[PDB]
Amino acid sequence: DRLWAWEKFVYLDEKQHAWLPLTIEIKDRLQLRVLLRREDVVLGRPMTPTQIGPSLLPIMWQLYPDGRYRSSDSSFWRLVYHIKIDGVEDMLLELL
Amino acid sequence: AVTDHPDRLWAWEKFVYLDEKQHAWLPLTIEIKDRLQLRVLLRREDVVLGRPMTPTQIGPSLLPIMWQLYPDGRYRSSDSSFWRLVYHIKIDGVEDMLLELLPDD
Amino acid sequence: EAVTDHPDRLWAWEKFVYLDEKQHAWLPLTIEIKDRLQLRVLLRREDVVLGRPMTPTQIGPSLLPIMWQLYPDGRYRSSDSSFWRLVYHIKIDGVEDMLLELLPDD
Amino acid sequence: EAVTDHPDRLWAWEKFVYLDEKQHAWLPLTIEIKDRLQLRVLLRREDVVLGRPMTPTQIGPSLLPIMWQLYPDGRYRSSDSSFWRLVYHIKIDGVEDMLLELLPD
Amino acid sequence: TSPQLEWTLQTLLEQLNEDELKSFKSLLWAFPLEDVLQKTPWSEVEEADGKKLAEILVNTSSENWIRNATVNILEEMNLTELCKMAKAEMMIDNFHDDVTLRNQRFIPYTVVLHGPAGVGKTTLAKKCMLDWTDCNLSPTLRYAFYLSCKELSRMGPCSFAELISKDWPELQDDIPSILAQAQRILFVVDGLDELGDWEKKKPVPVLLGSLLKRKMLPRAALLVTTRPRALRDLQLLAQQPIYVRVEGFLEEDRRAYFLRHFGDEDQAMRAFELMRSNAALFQLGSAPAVCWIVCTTLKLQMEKGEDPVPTCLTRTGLFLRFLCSRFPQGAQLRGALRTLSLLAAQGLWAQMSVFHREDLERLGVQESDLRLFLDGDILRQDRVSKGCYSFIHLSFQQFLTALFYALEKEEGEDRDGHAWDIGDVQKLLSGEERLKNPDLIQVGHFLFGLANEKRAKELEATFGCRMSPDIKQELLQCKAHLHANKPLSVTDLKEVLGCLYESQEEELAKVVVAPFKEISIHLTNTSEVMHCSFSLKHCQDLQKLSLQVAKGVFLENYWARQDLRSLRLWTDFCSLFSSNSNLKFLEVKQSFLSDSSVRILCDHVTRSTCHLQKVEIKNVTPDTAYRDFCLAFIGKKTLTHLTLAGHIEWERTMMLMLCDLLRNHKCNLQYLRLGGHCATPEQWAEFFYVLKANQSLKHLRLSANVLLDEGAMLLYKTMTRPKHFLQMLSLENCRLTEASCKDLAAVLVVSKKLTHLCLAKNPIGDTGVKFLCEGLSYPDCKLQTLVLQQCSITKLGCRYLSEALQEACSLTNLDLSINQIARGLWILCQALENPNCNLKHLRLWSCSLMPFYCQHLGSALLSNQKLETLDLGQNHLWKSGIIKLFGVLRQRTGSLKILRLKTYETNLEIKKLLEEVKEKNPKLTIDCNASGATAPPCCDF
Amino acid sequence: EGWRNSMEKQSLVWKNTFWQGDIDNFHDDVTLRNQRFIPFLNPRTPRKLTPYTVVLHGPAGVGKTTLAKKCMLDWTDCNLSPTLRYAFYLSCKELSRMGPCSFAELISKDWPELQDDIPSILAQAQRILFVVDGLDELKVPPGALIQDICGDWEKKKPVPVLLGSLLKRKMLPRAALLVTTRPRALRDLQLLAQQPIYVRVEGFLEEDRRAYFLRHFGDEDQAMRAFELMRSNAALFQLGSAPAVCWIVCTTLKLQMEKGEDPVPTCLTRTGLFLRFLCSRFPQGAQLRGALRTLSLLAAQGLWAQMSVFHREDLERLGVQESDLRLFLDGDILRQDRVSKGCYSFIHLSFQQFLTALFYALEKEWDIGDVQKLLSGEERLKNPDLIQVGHFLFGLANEKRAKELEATFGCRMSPDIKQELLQCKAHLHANKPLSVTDLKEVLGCLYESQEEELAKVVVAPFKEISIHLTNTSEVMHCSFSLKHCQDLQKLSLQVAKGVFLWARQDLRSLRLWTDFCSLFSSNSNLKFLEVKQSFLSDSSVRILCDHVTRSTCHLQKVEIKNVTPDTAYRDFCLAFIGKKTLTHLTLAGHIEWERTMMLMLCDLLRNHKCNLQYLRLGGHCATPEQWAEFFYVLKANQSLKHLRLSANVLLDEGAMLLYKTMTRPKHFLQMLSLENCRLKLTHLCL
Repeated sequence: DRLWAWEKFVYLDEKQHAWLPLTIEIKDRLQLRVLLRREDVVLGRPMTPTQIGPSLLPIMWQLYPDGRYRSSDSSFWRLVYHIKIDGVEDMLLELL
Repeated sequence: AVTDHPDRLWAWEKFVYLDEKQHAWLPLTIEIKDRLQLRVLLRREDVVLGRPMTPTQIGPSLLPIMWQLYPDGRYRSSDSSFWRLVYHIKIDGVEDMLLELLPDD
Repeated sequence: EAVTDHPDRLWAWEKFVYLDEKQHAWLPLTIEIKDRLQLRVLLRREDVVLGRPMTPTQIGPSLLPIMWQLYPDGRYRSSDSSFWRLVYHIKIDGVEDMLLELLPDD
Repeated sequence: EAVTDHPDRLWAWEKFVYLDEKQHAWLPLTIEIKDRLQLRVLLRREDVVLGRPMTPTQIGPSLLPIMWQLYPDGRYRSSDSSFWRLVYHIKIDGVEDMLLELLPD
Repeated sequence: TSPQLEWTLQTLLEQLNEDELKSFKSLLWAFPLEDVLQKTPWSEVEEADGKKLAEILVNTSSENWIRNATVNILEEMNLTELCKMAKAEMMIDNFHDDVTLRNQRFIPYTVVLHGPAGVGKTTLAKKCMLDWTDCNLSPTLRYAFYLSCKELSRMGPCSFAELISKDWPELQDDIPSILAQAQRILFVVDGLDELGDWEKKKPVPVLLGSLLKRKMLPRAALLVTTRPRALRDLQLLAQQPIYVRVEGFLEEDRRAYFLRHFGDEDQAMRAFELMRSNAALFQLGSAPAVCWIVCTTLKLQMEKGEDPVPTCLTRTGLFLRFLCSRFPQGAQLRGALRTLSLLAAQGLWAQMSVFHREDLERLGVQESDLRLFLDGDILRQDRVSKGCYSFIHLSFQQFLTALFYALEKEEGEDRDGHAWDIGDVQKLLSGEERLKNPDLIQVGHFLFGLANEKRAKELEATFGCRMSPDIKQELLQCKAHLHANKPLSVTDLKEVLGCLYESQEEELAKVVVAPFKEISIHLTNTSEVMHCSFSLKHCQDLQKLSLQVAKGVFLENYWARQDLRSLRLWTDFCSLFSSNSNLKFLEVKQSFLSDSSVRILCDHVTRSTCHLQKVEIKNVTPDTAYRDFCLAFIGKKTLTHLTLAGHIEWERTMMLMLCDLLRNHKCNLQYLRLGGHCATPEQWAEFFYVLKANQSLKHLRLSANVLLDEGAMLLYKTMTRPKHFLQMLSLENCRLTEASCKDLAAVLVVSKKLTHLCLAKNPIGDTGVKFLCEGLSYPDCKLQTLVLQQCSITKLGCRYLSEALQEACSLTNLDLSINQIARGLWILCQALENPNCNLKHLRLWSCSLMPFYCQHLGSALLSNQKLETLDLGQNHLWKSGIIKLFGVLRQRTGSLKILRLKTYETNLEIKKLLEEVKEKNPKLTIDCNASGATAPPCCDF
Repeated sequence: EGWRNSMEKQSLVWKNTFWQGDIDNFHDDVTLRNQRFIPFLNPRTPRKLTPYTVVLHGPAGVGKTTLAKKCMLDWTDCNLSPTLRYAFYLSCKELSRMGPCSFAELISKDWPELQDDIPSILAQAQRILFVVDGLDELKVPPGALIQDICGDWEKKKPVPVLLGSLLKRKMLPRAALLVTTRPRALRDLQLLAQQPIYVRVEGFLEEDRRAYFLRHFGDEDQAMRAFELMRSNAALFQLGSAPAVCWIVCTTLKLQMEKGEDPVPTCLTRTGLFLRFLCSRFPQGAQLRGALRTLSLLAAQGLWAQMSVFHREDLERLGVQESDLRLFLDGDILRQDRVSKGCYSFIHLSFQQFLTALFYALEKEWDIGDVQKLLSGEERLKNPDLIQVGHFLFGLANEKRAKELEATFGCRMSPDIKQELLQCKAHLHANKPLSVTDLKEVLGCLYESQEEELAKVVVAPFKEISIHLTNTSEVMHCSFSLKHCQDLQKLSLQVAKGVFLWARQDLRSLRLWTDFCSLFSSNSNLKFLEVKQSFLSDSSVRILCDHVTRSTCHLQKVEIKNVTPDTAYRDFCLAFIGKKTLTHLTLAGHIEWERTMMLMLCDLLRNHKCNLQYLRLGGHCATPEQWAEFFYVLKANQSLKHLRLSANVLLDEGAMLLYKTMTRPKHFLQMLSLENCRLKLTHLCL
């Protein structure tokens, strides 16, 4: 439903299960690809936005109709696929 | 296996770098394992040239604006961190380059 | 509507695509021939995307020159050593237009 | 009115003057361009005195070819192996006119 | 330091034209150089002009060396006239205070002040003395004494104590006590040029010489004021002095003075602008008196509602108007004007600046006329020492001197009771008199200015005198100064053009500028442009021209009106190219131009009345100039040469133009050079592709351009085709290695049109030499020339060259230098011994050879049959090698015609051997002066 | 004719006009080079009635007597002319001893046969040539040359009177005079001579040294190797303008190379070279201790009284035995002058200085001062020739050299030399720009010593230094010495043109620069740096930046002025991002703003790790857009407090943007200045 950034490259969902970005792929100026994996990792203090510094990925994601995601910056993303391997969930998104 | 490494790299357009000889380099993918494990693979490809977008237009990004090579084979970026070269090989005319981030002490 | 400003150059980025000194694009529309020694060419302004710059070998032979340039007295010198005269340059419906002629060789 | 006849072949005799097998003088009056693959030229038949044949070297490079050929199915062959199409061939008030076109590969 | 020697050396050199100056530098270099000079970079010497070259010599070399170096060089070059000249000489308040405050700070100590007249040295000294009196200075100065040559030149012998106490009788009782404290005394000598026991009576000159020599009161402080003319004696008199220079008003102070005098801002600024429009009159405005004259004249004209523009056009008009406006109307004082002219002439000839009542009496000047002479401000009475008089300023004295010469001379005036110290026109215009008395140069310009007719008419109408009509012919009788039969140096041309502009009569200019054949110009400000435009339009046989523009003429790229005036004058000036149809060579170098000026120049160059045949561009800014010039020179029917150099980067537009310049069908080019052009391999590839179509180019130079060897390989792979047309080719200093030599060998073996080559300044290496030699061996090789100057080759390369030459090749010319062949020299000697050799020339300049190896060369020369020229230089075979070579070559009369080597002609035995060889081989010319340090270039090859 | 025939026999000795053993007489070119500047040897010279005086002056060992001999020989030949030709030569060495007599008797002492005709020859004054040689070796009371000047040549007067007459030209005014001297005695001639002409003698130049090397060695490879060795040491190179020094170096290196030993160490320092020379001029096991003591004492005596030529009586006064004289002569220590019998002298000046120093070091058991007197500044100024003895004394302080000398000659070295040197330590402190030259001297002395303990103790208390490099040797000295400083707090650096410009030379220069730059990283307390008016290269600049960027440097205030090439400003600006300790930064120079430099400035002011508290610029040119972006980025900075944009081209739009920025509340600057732009907040100026 929603993803909140708790640590750099760490995201907590509506159920507060950590999602760890793994890779960021660029094909064209309008093609930005990022993969997400859900794995429980020891969490630290909430890195306030200033501590995080500049970053390409947004701070927040929220579910949008039509298989799309709206980011904190008002940008929109599309969900390509989502599977479960050996108990670990995977989510892949592409920029719009 | 390329022995002559580039001397400079400037950000001309979002995700496009020009080298000392003005050949457009493109970063293919960014692989991150954790805060201390970051590496980027660069490839050489001739792409159409637009207008030079100003820093305000490029916007915030993970990568540094420009690179620079110091003796002892290390790369220093404008953000004050040191990048170590991993490999640089040529296959059928296409050149691949991978750079690693050294966590500054 | 008459215009009091003129372009000081016209490179040939692509065949039938000219860019003035402010990187605006001009496109030729039609070519007029009245006789052997009279040729009048019509230029129009329009904004279009630009591809890769075709090199001189790719451009090939053509009737128009590769580069104009303004000279005092209000005459253009093409790249083939011939002088071109300015006929008129007006604005209509917000669209820029220009007409040029080929003067007899001195 | 439209005329079925048409020159089989055309050859350039001078600068901006052509001759057909009948040796009628066909001249270009205007050229209309919409893009590289879309190019149009207009022809008219007039009576004029022919000078010495200006050999192609003196004519110099030009957008028009040195020879124009005609084939069935609206197929025209030029000296440079390009193809052209005929749009209309009419006679009005005693003047005969013809229009050509350029077809993308 | 001695300012005298620098001034004397500068003036002589500026009389040399371009051709002579180049020889002078070369001859000087061959001269035995002091160790300090050699450290200087030879590049700087070449670029230095006449004035700077003098500065370089004086700041590094001993005085005696300079004197003998100059005289010997000129005598050898056969400039006899200059040799005689060289030998003779070589044998209102709040402003003056502002200047003096900064001047004073630049200062037993010996101080000398020197500067041009009217700059205010006496005010500076008096300000220092007043500061001493007012306790402003340090308290250490307890006593100071004032001595003036203006007065002391007449008083008879006496004692120094009495001399200095003459003006202060009360102090004589304290003179011994004062002089017991010599360390607290300050002495000032004012106006030197106008010229042991303090209680011992002696002549005034003896006392002054002793004090200047510090023979009396040695531990006092001295301060001297003099003009640069009389600075010579102080060198022989003073011991370890220090020199200080004064300058006077500046632009800001001139503006302030104008504001003070006029009062009204509008009037003051209008007048200041009108004055500054004239550079020559502006420079003379530093002296306050000149500004006084200008302000008075312009204000008087303005109050009367008259146009001031013609007044400031030239000096003579201004001074003439002022003089006309300083005497009563209707008097027609012919006699007074003649008297004043004669008095000024006498004063100028005798070099005296002050006159006493007795001097005025001697010339019959009635004291009644002094009322008009003074109240009109022509003469100024000194208020300190009564009975003295002087002229308002030096320039006014010079103007009156000119008025004397142009004034009509009466019959029998040689019968006067005095032998006047007046020369004649020819003596006045002579150069030796100019050097002896530098104050007649300005009289020359003024005299030229008075040759007009309108000014003579106005002067006669206002005063009623009579004017001599023979001046127009007398000036041209010294026309030999102009008919030197050689191009005039820059300074001489400036002087002649300035005088002609002063004349303001075209009929005077035509007869003088008719025979010019070559010209060089160096613009520095607007006035020079205006003068050149006015004068040179009448030339018809002009054939060459070299141009140059200094910074500041054209305003930086962005005031609009200031640049507009310059643009208008530039457009007027650029009509020489269009009108003159005999001009056949141009050159432009080191100019700070601007886009508009370049566009105007090209517009005038593109017309059909111009018949240029060669062109050159070097180090021009901005960087659009090269592109515009390449555009303008397309289709020129006559053009057959073209050069471009500088620092450029190949923008795509430049690539377009530089390819179209060769694609065209009207092209008639025959030689093309490029320099400092950086570009990517793709641009070079397309350029070399375009070359394939050209059917006129024959030469091609690429000096200083970067090929990176990739352009080179592309070029060679282009030349292997069977239909190329280039014949010469030169890749001087293009970052080459041995990698590309294989393709060069392929070109040599396959080509059928290539017949020259050059690779100077490239460490290609012995492997590259080996590849080329493998190339040469093929039977069908047609290359006839080859140059490998300074290519870092070793004895292995020499062995390869000899092995290649051993066969029946077609090579005839070969040039080696810098790179050394000493150890392998015997190998090349063996190669020469081979009957199959066909070499005709061979250069071994600076090859580090030892005398032991002269045997091989001697035997080879005695054996060979086809060699016709050999060049040896910078070798150590000077004495023993000379002996052995001359002894060996005495045996046979070989075909050799020209042999070059360095010798000393002071040895009798060497002279005898040379005479014997010459007698037995009269057809052999031997160059004994190979000491020249300039290498044979690649221009011929 | 008959007189010339007798003279021709004497011409044989003067015909030894080349260095003893010269290969092919190289001195011919050197002598004949300077003959163009002598007036009375130029027939072209105007034949006036004014008689001339020619004064030759040049440092010691440059061989002027040889040029005078050549002039005499040329005059004797005398290409047929109506005037007669006679030549005579007087040396000041024997004038200081002769008693009163007439000029005719004075000049006939060495020509008894012509004595009766001497008056006639004197009568024909025009045909006479006079050579007065060795004016620095004249021993007379003060002012004795201006007393009772005599005009008649046959009137008997004291010798100083005769000299004062002849030089001042009161007697025989029509003859030609040639006076030779060293620069020390150039003041008397300014008074005595009337209308003098000065000629300078300079001896071998670089190419002449190369030719001498090639002729001596014979083989090109060894000759060039030895020449490069010599050219490594600039200070020892300068002494190569005298032929004798070059002969010494060539003999030493050739002998070393012949036996196969390593020659590189020998040319590393002057004292080592001379010690190696000295150790090989006597047969082994000769027990010459007394001889060495006497020789050292004699050298000291000579240098103290300012006497360079000793007679047999002077050597007698020290008890030197004829054997000792033979051993010195055969060993090439003393040279017996050929012309005037009874005169000797040392092979050169420098060898005399070195031998004098050996007297100071040697252990004890005449008019010679103490060490404090020797190092006193007043004595140095009075007698400049004592300076080199200081460097030689320092060099001899090493323990290894002392041990070598002890094993060789069995002598004993005084252990108090180190302490005596250190006692004078107080004299060196200058701590001001004057320290430049004094610092050079101290560094030279220490580098000569080669012992790290002495340097450690000497350079401990320095606080401020200035450096002015002019050649590689200076860089080597600084690197060797300064590394031990620990209380340094300020450093000003300047490099002269010519240090950086052959691949081997460039490699050596880069290696030495890399060694030199290690000061910044190793030393921590250093806090202030400055560079001005330097000629660098890309590699050196990059190395300097790499060393500055390390984590030990704690700089706070940095200034750059007039550096070349122009890329240096860009590199330095890049390398200074994130150095927290940095607070002040200045840049000055003439350069156009490239897009890259604009990016670097924007980033430097944008970084969140920046802590700058001041910034000043100058001499920068850019378009309004670049200035607009610069000022837009500056809004994001919250640390900078002071700014100054004096002397920059700027643009009207940029100035307007700056004016808007000043009044804008968001901007955190406190003082601003836009001086010379083509014209929190407390201060403002436009």
